[PDB]
Amino acid sequence: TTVLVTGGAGFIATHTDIELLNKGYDVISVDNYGNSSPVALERVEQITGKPVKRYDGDVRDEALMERVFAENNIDWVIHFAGLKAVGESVAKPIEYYDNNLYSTLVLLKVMKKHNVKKIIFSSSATVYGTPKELPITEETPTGGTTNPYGTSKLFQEQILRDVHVADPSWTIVLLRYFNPVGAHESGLLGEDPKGIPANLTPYVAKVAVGELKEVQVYGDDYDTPDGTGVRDYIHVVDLAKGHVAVIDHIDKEGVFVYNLGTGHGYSVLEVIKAYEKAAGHPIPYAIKPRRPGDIAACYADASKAEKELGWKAELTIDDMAASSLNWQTKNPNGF
Amino acid sequence: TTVLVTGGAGFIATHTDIELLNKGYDVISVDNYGNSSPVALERVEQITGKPVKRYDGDVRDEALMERVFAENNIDWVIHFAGLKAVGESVAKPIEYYDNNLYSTLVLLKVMKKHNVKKIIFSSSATVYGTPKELPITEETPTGGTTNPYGTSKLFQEQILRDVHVADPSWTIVLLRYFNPVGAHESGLLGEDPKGIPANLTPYVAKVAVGELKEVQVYGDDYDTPDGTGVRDYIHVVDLAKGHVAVIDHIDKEGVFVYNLGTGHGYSVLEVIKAYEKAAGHPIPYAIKPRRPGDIAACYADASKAEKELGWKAELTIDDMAASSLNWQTKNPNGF
Ligand SMILES: NC(=O)c1ccc[n+]([C@@H]2O[C@H](COP(=O)([O-])OP(=O)(O)OC[C@H]3O[C@@H](n4cnc5c(N)ncnc54)[C@H](O)[C@@H]3O)[C@@H](O)[C@H]2O)c1
Ligand SMILES: NC(=O)c1ccc[n+]([C@@H]2O[C@H](COP(=O)([O-])OP(=O)(O)OC[C@H]3O[C@@H](n4cnc5c(N)ncnc54)[C@H](O)[C@@H]3O)[C@@H](O)[C@H]2O)c1
Ligand SMILES: O=c1ccn([C@@H]2O[C@H](COP(=O)(O)OP(=O)(O)O)[C@@H](O)[C@H]2O)c(=O)[nH]1
Ligand SMILES: O=c1ccn([C@@H]2O[C@H](COP(=O)(O)OP(=O)(O)O)[C@@H](O)[C@H]2O)c(=O)[nH]1
Ligand SMILES: [Mg+2]
Ligand SMILES: [Mg+2]
Repeated sequence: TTVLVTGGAGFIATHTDIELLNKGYDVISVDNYGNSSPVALERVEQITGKPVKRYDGDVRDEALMERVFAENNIDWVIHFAGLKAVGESVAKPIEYYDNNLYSTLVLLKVMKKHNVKKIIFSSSATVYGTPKELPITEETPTGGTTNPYGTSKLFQEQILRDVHVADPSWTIVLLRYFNPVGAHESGLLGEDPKGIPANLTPYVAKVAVGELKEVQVYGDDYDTPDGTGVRDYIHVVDLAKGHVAVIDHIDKEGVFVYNLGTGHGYSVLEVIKAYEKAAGHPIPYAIKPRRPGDIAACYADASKAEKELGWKAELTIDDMAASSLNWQTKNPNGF
Repeated sequence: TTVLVTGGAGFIATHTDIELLNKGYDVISVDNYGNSSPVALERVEQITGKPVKRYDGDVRDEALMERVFAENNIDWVIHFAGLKAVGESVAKPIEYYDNNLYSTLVLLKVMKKHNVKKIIFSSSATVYGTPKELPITEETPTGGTTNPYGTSKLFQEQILRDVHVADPSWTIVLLRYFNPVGAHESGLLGEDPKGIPANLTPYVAKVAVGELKEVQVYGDDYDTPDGTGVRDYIHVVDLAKGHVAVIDHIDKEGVFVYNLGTGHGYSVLEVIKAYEKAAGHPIPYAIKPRRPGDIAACYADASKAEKELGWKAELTIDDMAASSLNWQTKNPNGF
């Protein structure tokens, strides 16, 4: 069973690549290294002892994607490729819509052309906007998205649903990730974006090891216990295993939706505290204005994935922080 | 004042081109002739005595669109280019999403690059799905779209809104057209799609003049007085004038939404009857199954456009049918 992983050098992909390779799947990566290093795929190979067939380029490049499908016999696709920062998306809507919508459209056109009809799409808790209920289930209504990133994910989910209307032999799996954090236990692979990290924990990790000065906490006036945002942090290794569970267990046509989270919500300040516990020292932080597009609180009821896929995310916030710091300590400038 | 009209050779565009040129605007067309003839632009020039600067190609072709903006000083863009059949869209979602979303994205990227920040977008009553209330106003909630065409229009409206969030110096005008019908009074220009017409009235016109055999009426079990679909038919010349009214009256930043309709709803059978009155003979029709994606009834309250733009569509269903038949009689195979 051969899996094409778009955005295959990124944070969640490389963890997923490991878990697929350890289960005996063959993995192919396409990535443009906009937010990742090719060295990450060398580290996947080192950890697993297994190859990742590497393609370098853009998923919007039809000729490149044609080559990928012509040269390989692909069973499944996991589509991670995308731009993913809520705040940046508000400032750069056309960059987000172009990259995110058109990568998906070029991919689907090539998949259809080759009769490859099994996809896992990397969706997001942001599709729920301001959550109609907490904890969020797969029955919680979607919409009211607050930012072009989240909007783009909901748009893509609808595109994919309409592919299955038009050709119900597809298997579409919409995985709504909450907030993945942490690093492979080896410390040889972890989160390493380009530029200043946009997500909270890679930033916090870098402040903890002295590579950045101060955690910027975006807003303390949300309707939450301490006023900072609340999120369902999930260990990236657990999230990676969730993808393997889909491919192990779903071998029929249909549209399948899962929330992938822990059901444990932590505030920004609580995250910092977990890191301070892992580091054994204070981690400087400052209260800053709200970041556009952020909502107050979102966390998952992941019952459905446990029943249907046999999967549960049980690594803890301390496992997340410790594994993150292990990676960052051993690799302070990343790859 | 120079107006770029994408899809500039199509049905509504060519009527609009006339009305702009008669008011002293300069017009530039980009079209790929997927659903139109270049001869239509010759007929615009003949009627007006004025030139249309013609570009042949795809709005998704960034190099072509760069040439258009580099070679011309554009004030306004009217973005008509799109695929527009509700039923076809259900069968061909990726064709629709690619053409419709990516044309809009390439256009916006080039417009931003050249600081051209005034757009009229061709939107649709389909964005309201099954209407929450009748008649529909601009306060009627959008969503619940039933088909990828309508979905694509609502998606594009959101993209455009997010452009204005990111750069509020834009002028975004979202015109939700109802159902345009008819032809310029000269009979030298009218609706001439490629292949079998997808819209009701060009099909009916062709049956009336003996070029098609039988009107296919899609469904007679809707919750309407006679069971067939009900729509707000608007004369294409009135609709064209509505575009000129926008450009004449809006010269400030912001997002402006208008429903463009008559407020008069007619069933499919009523449309056929108007054509039979115009033709002086029965026009054969058969009841067929529902077309996927169609809803029962939609018609507009266009108060807001009358107040804000000074515009009202008062040509009647008989004006529509007569002008259509005048065109089709004089041009039975179109252009
Ligand atoms: N908190 C999270 O990290 C989170 C939560 C929900 C969903 N997601 C989604 O999961 C996916 C992966 O997230 P991640 O944290 O691993 O981010 P990431 O930035 O590390 O991974 C994405 C990868 O895609 C690549 N890429 C982006 N656009 C591309 C294109 N057009 N062609 C080829 N390569 C492209 C990037 O270079 C990067 O390696 C994204 O779609 C993201 O929106 C992430
Ligand atoms: N009832 C209606 O006709 C109606 C109602 C609401 C909205 N609209 C919208 O108004 C617009 C015009 O409708 P119309 O009836 O004139 O249809 P049309 O098919 O006659 O006009 C559209 C034109 O766009 C061109 N085109 C399409 N994709 C293109 C691309 N990628 N690059 C360049 N050219 C392209 C076609 O060749 C055609 O000439 C469409 O966006 C449509 O969705 C139509
Ligand atoms: O540098 C940062 C990045 C994020 N956050 C906050 O931390 C949480 C998680 O944000 P992130 O960008 O990691 O993920 P998101 O929840 O937007 O997908 C949110 O409440 C953000 O407001 C923060 O305070 N500082
Ligand atoms: O050949 C046709 C085309 C359309 N219709 C019906 O006529 C109305 C207008 O359809 P059209 O495709 O012209 O426009 P739409 O309302 O979908 O934008 C709808 O109720 C359709 O079900 C029909 O019965 N026969
Ligand atoms: Mg091939
Ligand atoms: Mg230029």
